[PDB]
Amino acid sequence: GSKNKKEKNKGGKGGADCAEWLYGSCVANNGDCGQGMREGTCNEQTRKVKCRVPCNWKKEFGADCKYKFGNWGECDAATSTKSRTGTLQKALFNVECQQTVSVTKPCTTKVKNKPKGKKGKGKGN
Repeated sequence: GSKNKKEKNKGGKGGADCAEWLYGSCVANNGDCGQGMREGTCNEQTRKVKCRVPCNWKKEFGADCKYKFGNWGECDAATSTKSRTGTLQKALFNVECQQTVSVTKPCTTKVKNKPKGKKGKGKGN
């Protein structure tokens, strides 16, 4: 029977930052958009970082001048394009616009719907 004694167990450590903080949501300081602050979350902690909050979330399109179009004129199959004239309704942008302006559209048509035919081009043979 040989007895003895020798035990060991060194070690123990933990903590440090979250390592590579991941963020995405940006907060605007000015209110609508601009240079502000940002709060990011990693695992189960929060962080602060400076970012830019540019305006470009919602959108649709842009206008210029509005007119009152009635009924497209007659299309000329010879040019496969129609012409018309619209009267200026009101100024919403106050930009440069004439009281009246013409328009164009890719329309084509020929041989009007007029009355023709007489008992089958009359008799014959």
